[PDB]
Amino acid sequence: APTLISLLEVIEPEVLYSGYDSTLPDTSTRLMSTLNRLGGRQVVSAVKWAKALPGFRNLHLDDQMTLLQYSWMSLMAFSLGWRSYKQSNGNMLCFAPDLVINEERMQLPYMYDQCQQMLKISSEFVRLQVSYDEYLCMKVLLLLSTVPKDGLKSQAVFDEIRMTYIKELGKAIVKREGNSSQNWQRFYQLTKLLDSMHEMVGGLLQFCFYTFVNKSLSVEFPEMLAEIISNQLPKFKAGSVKPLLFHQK
Amino acid sequence: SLLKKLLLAP
Ligand SMILES: C[C@]12C=CC(=O)C=C1CC[C@@H]1[C@@H]2[C@@H](O)C[C@@]2(C)[C@H]1CC[C@]2(O)C(=O)CO
Repeated sequence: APTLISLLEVIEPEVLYSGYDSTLPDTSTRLMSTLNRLGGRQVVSAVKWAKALPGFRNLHLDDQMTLLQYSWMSLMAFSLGWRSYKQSNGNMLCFAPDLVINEERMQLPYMYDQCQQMLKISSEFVRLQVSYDEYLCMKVLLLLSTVPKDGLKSQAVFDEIRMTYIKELGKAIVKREGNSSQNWQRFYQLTKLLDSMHEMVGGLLQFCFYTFVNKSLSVEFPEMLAEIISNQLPKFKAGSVKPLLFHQK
Repeated sequence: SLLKKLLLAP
């Protein structure tokens, strides 16, 4: 009998290549535009993943769009943290197999601070020694952890899906452990990490919003990312969105 | 909408 976790493993997309061009000397604008082109393709991959995620299709189409538009940066930064953890133990930002940022390219304008923020996310995977299955369940919960303050169209369906994957995270914890000496402590630590992701990616999202709206900086965005940000941005800046937290603020 | 198109596509 197939398990939900076994299905999360098989639907996880393969990692994308950048195609970045060595030949041009690096500039902050060129690098950020290259990263946004990669991000747009990773978001397309994430939409295909969400369509395959058991239960997601049960949601009203408008809620499917809301959840992807609200959570895309959390999904992308979490997966970047995982790749950087597995490929470098959190020492380098492993955007793609052909695009690694190490401390010496972080020195371009605007790159250092955002790169430190991305590395902190990877540093949490190292600190907690997160297992693949724990990561996969947590990543689903990120898709389900930012919602409109005034609710979703299919709220009861959403509540069912979210509780289902909360229990799946518990199952992933029990599989990681040899027995149960610290299953609650582990669940506490991982839900504290999920809660912290809202703040840990907030600076990335605000910088994304600035580079999107400030045409002066000449940072390019691909079409589907631009459409998503143009919808997400007014809702976030107006304070009409809320995180679903496990623990008291 | 590109996102909507993708969600509806096979
Ligand atoms: C999704 C993305 C691309 C590929 C990847 O593996 C992970 C992520 C997370 C961080 C994103 C990044 C790019 O899109 C560029 C972004 C938005 C960046 C945060 C600030 C940023 O550098 C920027 O705002 C440049 O305009």
